[PDB]
Amino acid sequence: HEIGQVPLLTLEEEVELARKVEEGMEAIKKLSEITGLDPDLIREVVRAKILGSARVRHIPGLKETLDPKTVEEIDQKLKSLPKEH
Amino acid sequence: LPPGVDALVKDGEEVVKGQELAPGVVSRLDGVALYRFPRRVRVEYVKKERAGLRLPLAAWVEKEAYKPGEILAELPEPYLFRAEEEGVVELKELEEGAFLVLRREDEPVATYFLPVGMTPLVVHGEIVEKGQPLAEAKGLLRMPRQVRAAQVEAEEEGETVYLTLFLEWTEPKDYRVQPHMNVVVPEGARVEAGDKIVAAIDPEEEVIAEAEGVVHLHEPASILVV
DNA sequence: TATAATGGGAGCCTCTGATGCA
DNA sequence: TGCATCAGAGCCCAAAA
Repeated sequence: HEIGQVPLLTLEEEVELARKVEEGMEAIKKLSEITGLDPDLIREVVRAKILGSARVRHIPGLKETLDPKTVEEIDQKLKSLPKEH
Repeated sequence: LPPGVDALVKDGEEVVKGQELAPGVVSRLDGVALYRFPRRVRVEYVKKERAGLRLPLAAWVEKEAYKPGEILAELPEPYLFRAEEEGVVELKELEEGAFLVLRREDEPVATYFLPVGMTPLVVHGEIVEKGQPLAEAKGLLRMPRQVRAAQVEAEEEGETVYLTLFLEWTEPKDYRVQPHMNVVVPEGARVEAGDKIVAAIDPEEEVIAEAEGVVHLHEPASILVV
């Protein structure tokens, strides 16, 4: 029943989401370059803010323990970027 | 949205609950309507040129500029507007009204403007000689709805006026967007030559803006009311 | 690592106490 | 508030296998 509440994608919708997903990963790589920050660490911070405060946990690969303090700190470095960055 | 049916509301428009979005589609809630994947992008290109006209002096109303729809002249009797150059005719017809362009050795020698009430007596690519009638003007002739006149200069020779008009108008061009293409430009955007409008998988399938114009989105797959 | 694929599948007794109903 | 309905609780020993 829960599965049936998410409508199936149109070919357009399917291509759009896939397209946005690919573009987002390329952006995370780019954001890594600019900042000199771990691409995985950046990805978890980006992902943390989308999923919300609900899910926040330590990630086995991240070198630093991932908690609201660090994602705020790192998010603030991201919010310090120039418009084009 | 049923295939082919175009939306009533525009992208970004505040919408009340119950308002009709499409011929068969009615919105269930208030909020901002957003177009879901536009199938056809229409670009209105901005053109600013110089075109001439000659009218009986008694038939013409003196103005420094003419807004769309405004009466340019009223002719007591039918008038034959005649060519002032020899050339081959390039006929460019707008929504209403027409443009006529005389060219000889390539280089355009004349640009004439035929408002509404003036029926071209020539066809595209027709050879004309100085003095042969291009268009008939009967009754009241006025500016077309889609074309303006920013400046009007007038010289008087004999019983006629020759208007040198600085005209501004928009020419629509439609572009088709395929499921694998995404529109990278917002509704109402201002584009210069070279700016990309629609993007696609490969470079030869992209839509790049040819010149200055404004962008309008039509026939969306669905409308998302948020 | 790439045609497209998009919602499952089944079954054989009595007392006591809490729960859901005019 | 007093009655019905259902879920859950039990149902011999030892021997044997």
